Amino acid sequence: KDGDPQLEFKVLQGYRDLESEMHKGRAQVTRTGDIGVAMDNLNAVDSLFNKVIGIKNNGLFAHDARAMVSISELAQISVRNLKFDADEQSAADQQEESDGD
Amino acid sequence: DVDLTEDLAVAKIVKENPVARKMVRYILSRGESQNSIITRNKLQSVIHEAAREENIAKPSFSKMFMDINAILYNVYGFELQGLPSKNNMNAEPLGHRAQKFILLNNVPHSKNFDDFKILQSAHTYEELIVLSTDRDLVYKGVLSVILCIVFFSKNNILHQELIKFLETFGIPSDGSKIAILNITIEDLIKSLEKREYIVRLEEKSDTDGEVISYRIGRRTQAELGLESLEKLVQEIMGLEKEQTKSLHDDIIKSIGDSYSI
Amino acid sequence: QEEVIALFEKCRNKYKEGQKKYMEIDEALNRLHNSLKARDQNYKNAEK
Repeated sequence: KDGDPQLEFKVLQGYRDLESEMHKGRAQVTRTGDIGVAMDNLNAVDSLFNKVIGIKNNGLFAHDARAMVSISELAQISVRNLKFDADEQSAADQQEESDGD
Repeated sequence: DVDLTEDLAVAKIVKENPVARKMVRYILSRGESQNSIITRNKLQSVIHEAAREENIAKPSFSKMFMDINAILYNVYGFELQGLPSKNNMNAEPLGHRAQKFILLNNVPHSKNFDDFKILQSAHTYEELIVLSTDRDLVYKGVLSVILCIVFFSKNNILHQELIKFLETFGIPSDGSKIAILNITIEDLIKSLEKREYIVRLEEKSDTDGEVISYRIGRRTQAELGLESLEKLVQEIMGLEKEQTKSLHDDIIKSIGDSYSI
Repeated sequence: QEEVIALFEKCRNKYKEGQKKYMEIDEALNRLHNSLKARDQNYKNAEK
C-alpha cells in the first residue's frame, strides 16, 4: 500500500461516486433528514483511507477531507432534524431546491 | 349591458372629469418606475393643481377618489386603497379620510394561466445565464424569503439574525454590489422601508447600544392575503388539500400579532 | 401515571437512540482525528 497507482485512482473514483451519492443524500436530508447516510459515508471514506494508509498522494488527502467536511455537516443536520418531528428554513431551501431542476 | 351602460355613465363623468385620466396616468407612471405608495396630501395637492388648470371649482375629494376607483375597476378591475397612518400602528373605507394610497389587483387566480406564465419564464431562465423584470423579481424574491423568515420569527427578528439567515442562503454579506442588482442589501432594506414593506425597530439598550429588529411593513401587510399566503405555502412545497387547515393554523401561529388585525 | 409512563417510554427512546447517535458522532470524531493524526504525519514526512 505505498504507491500503487491503481489503488489511488480507484480511491479517487469511489470517492467521486461517493460525492455524487452524498449529493443525493443532501437532497434526501433536506426533504427528510437521515443520519444513516452520514454515518455510512463516514465509514466508507474511513475504510478507503485505511486502504490509502501507506499511500501518500496529497490529492487523496484533500478530497478525503472534503468528504470529512461534507459528512460532518450531514450528521449535524440529521441530528437537528432528529431532535424533533425551521420548517420554513427547510421549506425555503426546498423552495429553492425544488426550483433547482 | 351593465358594463356598457356603466362605462357610458363613466364616460359622462369623464366629460365632467378628464382629470381622473391624467391622475391615473401619473399614478401608474409613478408606480411603474417606482412601485410607490402616495400620500393623501399629494393627492389633494395634484387635485388642486388640476382644479386650477381645469378652472373649475373643486368637487368632493371623496367623490373624486370613488369615481376614479370605479373607473379603473370597469377598466382595470382594481381597487384604490388608502392606508391607515403609521402612528396608528405603534401607538368603512376611509378613502378621502385615508392617508397613503396605492392600487390593488382584485381578480382571483386563473391557475392554468399563472402556471403557463411559470412555463414561459422557465424557458427564460433556463436560457438566461450561467433583467429589470427579473431584477425586481429577485429583489422581491429575497423579500419574500425574508417575509417567511419574519413569519417563523413571529413578526419579530433582529438585524443580525436576519443577516445570518441571509448568509444561510448564500447571500454575500460582504458589502459587495448585489449580483445582477449591483447594490447593497442595505439599500434593498431602505427601499422596503420607503416601499413600506418592512418595519425597522431601533432601541437604545444601555448595555448593547441600539439593537435593531424588524417586522412586516404595511405595504406587504395589506398586500399579504391570508389565503394567498396559505396557498402560496402549499405551492412552495407542492401540497395537496390534506394539510390545508393544519398548516393554516400553523401559519396562524407564525403570524400571531404580525398584523394589526 | 400512564401519561407519565408514555412520556417515560418516549423519552427513553429519545435519550437512548439519540445518545447512540451521539456516540456515532463521537466515533466519527475519533476517526477524523485519526485522519489528522495520520495524514498530517504523512505531511510531516513528505514536506520535511
